[PDB]
Amino acid sequence: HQDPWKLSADKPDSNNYYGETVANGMIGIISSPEPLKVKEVVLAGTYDIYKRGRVSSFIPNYNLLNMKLAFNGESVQTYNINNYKQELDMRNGAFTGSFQFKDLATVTYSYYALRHLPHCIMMVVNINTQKDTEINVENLLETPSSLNNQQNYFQNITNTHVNIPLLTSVAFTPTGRSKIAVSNTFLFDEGKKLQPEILHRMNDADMHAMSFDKKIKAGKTYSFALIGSLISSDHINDPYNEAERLTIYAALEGKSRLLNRHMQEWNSLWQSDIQVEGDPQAQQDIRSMLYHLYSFTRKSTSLSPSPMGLSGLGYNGHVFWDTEIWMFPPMLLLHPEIAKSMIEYRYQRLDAARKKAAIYGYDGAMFPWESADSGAEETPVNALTGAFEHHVTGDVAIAAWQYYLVTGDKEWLKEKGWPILKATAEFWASRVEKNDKGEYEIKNVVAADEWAENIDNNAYTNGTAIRNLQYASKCATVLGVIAPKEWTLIADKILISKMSNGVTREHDSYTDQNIKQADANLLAYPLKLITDKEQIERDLKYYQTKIPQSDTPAMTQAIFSLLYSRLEDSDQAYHWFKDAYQPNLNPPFRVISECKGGTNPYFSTGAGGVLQAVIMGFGGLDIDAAGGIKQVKSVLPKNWKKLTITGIGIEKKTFVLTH
Amino acid sequence: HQDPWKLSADKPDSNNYYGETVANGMIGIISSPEPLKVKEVVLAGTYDIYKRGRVSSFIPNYNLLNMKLAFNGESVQTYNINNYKQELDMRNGAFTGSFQFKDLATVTYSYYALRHLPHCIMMVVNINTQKDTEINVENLLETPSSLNNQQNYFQNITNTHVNIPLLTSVAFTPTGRSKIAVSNTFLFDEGKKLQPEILHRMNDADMHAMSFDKKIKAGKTYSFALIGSLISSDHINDPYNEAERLTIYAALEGKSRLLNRHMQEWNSLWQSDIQVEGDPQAQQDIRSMLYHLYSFTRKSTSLSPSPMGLSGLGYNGHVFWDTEIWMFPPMLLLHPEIAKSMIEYRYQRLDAARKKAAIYGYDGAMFPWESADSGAEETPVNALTGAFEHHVTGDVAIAAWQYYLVTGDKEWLKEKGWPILKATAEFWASRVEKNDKGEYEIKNVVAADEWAENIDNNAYTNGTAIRNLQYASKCATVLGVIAPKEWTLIADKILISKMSNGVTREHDSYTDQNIKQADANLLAYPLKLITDKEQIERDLKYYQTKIPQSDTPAMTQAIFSLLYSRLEDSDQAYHWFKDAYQPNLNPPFRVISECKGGTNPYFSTGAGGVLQAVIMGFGGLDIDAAGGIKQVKSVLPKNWKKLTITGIGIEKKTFVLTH
Ligand SMILES: OC[C@H]1O[C@H](OC[C@H]2O[C@@H](O)[C@H](O)[C@@H](O)[C@@H]2O)[C@H](O)[C@@H](O)[C@@H]1O
Ligand SMILES: OC[C@H]1O[C@H](OC[C@H]2O[C@@H](O)[C@H](O)[C@@H](O)[C@@H]2O)[C@H](O)[C@@H](O)[C@@H]1O
Repeated sequence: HQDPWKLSADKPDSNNYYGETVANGMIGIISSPEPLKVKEVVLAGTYDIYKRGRVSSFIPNYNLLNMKLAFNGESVQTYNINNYKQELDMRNGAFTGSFQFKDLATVTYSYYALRHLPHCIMMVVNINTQKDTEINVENLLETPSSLNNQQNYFQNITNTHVNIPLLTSVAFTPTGRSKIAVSNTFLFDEGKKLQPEILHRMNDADMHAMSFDKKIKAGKTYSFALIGSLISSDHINDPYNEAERLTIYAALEGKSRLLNRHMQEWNSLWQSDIQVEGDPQAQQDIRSMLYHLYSFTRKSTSLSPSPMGLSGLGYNGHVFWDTEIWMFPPMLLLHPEIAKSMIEYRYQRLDAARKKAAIYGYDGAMFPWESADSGAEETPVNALTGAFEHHVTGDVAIAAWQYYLVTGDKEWLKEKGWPILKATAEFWASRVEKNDKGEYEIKNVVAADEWAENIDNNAYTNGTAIRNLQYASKCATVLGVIAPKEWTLIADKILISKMSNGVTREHDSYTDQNIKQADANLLAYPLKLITDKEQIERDLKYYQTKIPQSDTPAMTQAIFSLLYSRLEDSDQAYHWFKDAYQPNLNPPFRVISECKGGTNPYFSTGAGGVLQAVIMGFGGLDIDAAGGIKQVKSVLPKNWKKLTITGIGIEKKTFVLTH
Repeated sequence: HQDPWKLSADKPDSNNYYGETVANGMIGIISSPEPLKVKEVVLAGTYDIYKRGRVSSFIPNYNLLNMKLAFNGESVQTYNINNYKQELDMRNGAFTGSFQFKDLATVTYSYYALRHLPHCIMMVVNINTQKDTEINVENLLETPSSLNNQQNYFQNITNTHVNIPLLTSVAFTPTGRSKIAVSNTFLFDEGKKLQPEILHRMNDADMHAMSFDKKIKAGKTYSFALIGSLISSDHINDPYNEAERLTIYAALEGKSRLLNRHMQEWNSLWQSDIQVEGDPQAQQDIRSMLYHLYSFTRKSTSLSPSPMGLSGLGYNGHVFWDTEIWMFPPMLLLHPEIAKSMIEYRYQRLDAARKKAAIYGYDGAMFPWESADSGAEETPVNALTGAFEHHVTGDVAIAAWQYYLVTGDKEWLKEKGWPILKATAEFWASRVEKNDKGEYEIKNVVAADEWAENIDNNAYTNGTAIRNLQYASKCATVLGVIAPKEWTLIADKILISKMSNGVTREHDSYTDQNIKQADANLLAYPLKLITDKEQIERDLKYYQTKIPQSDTPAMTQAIFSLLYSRLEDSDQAYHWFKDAYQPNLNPPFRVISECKGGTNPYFSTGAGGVLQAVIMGFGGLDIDAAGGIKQVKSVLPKNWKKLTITGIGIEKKTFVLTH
């Protein structure tokens, strides 16, 4: 079960099953233990009021691939199939199931979120017969209870060469904010005269279906595909006509062309890769972490991943600093154009951040704790993070500057980076208060350690303000512009304190409390305000005892690991690398939950930090404060014989580490 | 677990659990295996387009009892309770759960669909603690995905003596056809000054909650109740205000008064009962059947039960001949005022039946195959029973005449019976076709055996037409009005044909096909057109093996039982009695599914049938064609020592049978 490219499950157990996702950064499809079904489908960029939090959310969408298959009268179910297996090929995001039906046929089905066509999905079904049999195939378009005012359509698009049957639905998100259209068709190899007639049934208020029968003789293979397109008014003004147009298009491109395009784009993604010799389980795990970040992001866009990417409704689909600090750094090293999309998401919401700042009495741009379509604040109001966790504004500025450092694109710095850095720094200049002693303070925040609420001088928050003001000043110099001299004066006197045991104090009320996740330790990495190895070690040893086993998210141990690799302590780095995700795993695909023993995968934020422990920690790779990627001292786990990181930085460098 | 009054389950197993229902003929609440939750709630009379069949349906409603209980911050879960038991007390429809929380406290909760107040529910909670502790109690009002455009309110109703905190939700059925209001409050014993402060949270789009803490001292019992009122625009013009009014009212009546009234009404229902000696399983099973009918009906109304009563969304809540022929006859004998509501339902829908006949080119009234709010046809269009299964009209007439036979109420005959009998006979007079031989045919129907579709001269349909015409004529005689002599001429010449072996032919195309359910046999009972014992017997011998084991509903073997009891064949009567329901049971409460090994309880139609096998078969009780209840020869199961039937007919007779 440790193939380095594939995740395998024999005989799915529906009582203990967490499905895996295929996605193209726009549509995610989460697997079902049941054959020829999907559990959930999510469309990026489509938000409406729905359940959790009383604020916008991703919306469960059409399970557009759901199919029912019958042989010689008899419905294929979990209960009457044998040798059933599922597999995720991470090389191309193919999810495959396969089974035997009695004495009649082997069935294999593979589905894909087509990597070049953001709104298109394809399933390919192969029937190999051991006896003569007749199949009945049905594709169902059930309108999920999250949508309303559905309409169920069917038509034939024809010319002399083709008969393309379209099963279409149109419906609305709960408040009517977004109109969703889905349109499906079957592709056959045999051509218009010989293809099965397609029947259409509309027997329920919330479900219609298209269906056909086909006689297959013993010893033959019969194939067909299902193509579906899924789009909304958030993506295009006329989703109904756009859905049908895209499914027509894809049908006339055909399976072969579509898959070849899919494959070419996946191949390009895997040109940046991490290879580990001597530890197959690590190898597979790290490939799964890469796979998920590649599936949940998309070059050449303004999309940014939620903490759970497209694996479901985790955190409502909202964007957090989980992007900037956790998922963004490994992507920026491996595929900068992905990082470009993530920061583009913020650039386009700068005006919304300006608006927040004005509503809360500050200058500049105040990015929201949680962000969705507009870029306004979308945190549930019962969570004090929304009003008071303010580091996110500095987190956005850090990643913007980092983009510049790694790409050296001064054209992007002038047009997009500087507007961000300038406005965020104007926010911090307005956010601080000078005291009698000439120090600057930032009072009344929720810490990165979110258990500490309405406290003063949070170490991490204070550190991001310092960085934000310093990077905006560095950027003004790059661009030949005059920065407010106040920005450096402030950065230099923002308070960061130590306790009497010589440990960095997390906040002004901090003595010895348990903490939710890493905060003071983040000044060592990523912020690198603390670079004295003794201080790093003092702070590690103190805080590593303060994280409880329960209810603490995977935004911690990866950092411990990373700093221990930078201090060249192999055993401890490897201990914290495993502890970061292994306690969080869900069967049968080793997906990652947010917290230890949790049941809410897939926490791509978690994957993002572990990838940093691997690349920046074991690989010793580092964004150089002066430009590009450098390599610092590192160690490997004892049992890893070789680590190979490919496609790094704009020179696409390969790094090989050994003992 | 064979208490004759109580159904009981130890340690509910959620992987194999079919909940039991409490109901007052208006609201039904179906149990959850989870402590202090309910699975589903259904309000009678509220219909909208929703899922199955693309036609009107009962809607899942607010799970208004749902409660969360914590002890010093620790919520109750499966893994921290023990000695968890559930019980349904059939004497008063009380559903009770009980459990122990760790070794700290014991908890019981009993809930009720209050019998006298159709729109009000009550749950009483009792907590006995060993040590000092603090409880947190939350009542959650989650808007189900079946409803839309919800609003979540909370307010305090006060005077010098009380503070009634109301948690209210108002929402709409899928098309906006019905507006639903729910309003809950907590009742305390301790009085306004000492009662807990109630907090309100609205943290989700689709859920709000009211909560309180309370300190309980070591060795003391703390008791509180939750009252809920659930009502719609189908029942009142202003449900929002009526729901709050009703809960205020119930709150100031108080628990004690509310339960006393409930008990009195249940006590009356059980004045008609069936007692079996020598077979405890039978006794419990039969009580369960009576309980479900009593719970799923209501005297002094125009309500009629669906095939699944208020147990869920079975057959979309629609009314079928399952009332008139299956549920109605035991209710007529035991509690005629329940039968009076069932036929009232048809009386107030006579104009819609006249409209149906006109639209399908017939005279008089043509009752729909499936009925709901208006009395128009509600059968899903994909089912040819809607257009072609016409015997329903004669089934309505039969029940209307029986009502008169049993009660002797000639004032009702004039006002309500005769309108029905006259219009329904006018239908049949227009529905027959005379042939060259002077016989009357009824062509192109779906048979009671619904596997026979678009066939001629169905036995059961033809018999219901004869009976309809005869009984209309007799009604005319009683009332002194002139009936068409054609009714009698047509009745006496409607075709009922024999095969060469002398067996009643099901329809003109019938030879030896398997059949879905009893049809020719129904001519013996209930119609009594076949009285000759050798004919009854030859029809039984031919047809009894024609019903397959699978996918055949519980509308067959109860009739075989009854007929064998009338033929004085104890072994066969008892064989069919058990076969009618025991292969259809689901755990842990022995609820009845529609079919053998099915999974869609509670099929109240199948219970009605069995209750006829017991009352009319084993008890020998019969509606006398001349008026009243008579008794014919019968036999008991060998192992039954005594069968006692109480509350029969308008004189409330007790029948006792022994070997
Ligand atoms: O989506 C809202 C909010 O959810 C998570 O936080 C909930 C509360 O958790 C506690 O740990 C913390 O003490 C509070 O400050 C939080 O409101 C999430 O961690 C948070 O980032 C989200 O905004
Ligand atoms: O509510 C619709 C319909 O449901 C059930 O019938 C479905 C089909 O069942 C077959 O067995 C039969 O041959 C057909 O005539 C039916 O349409 C139900 O039995 C029926 O009464 C309902 O009207």
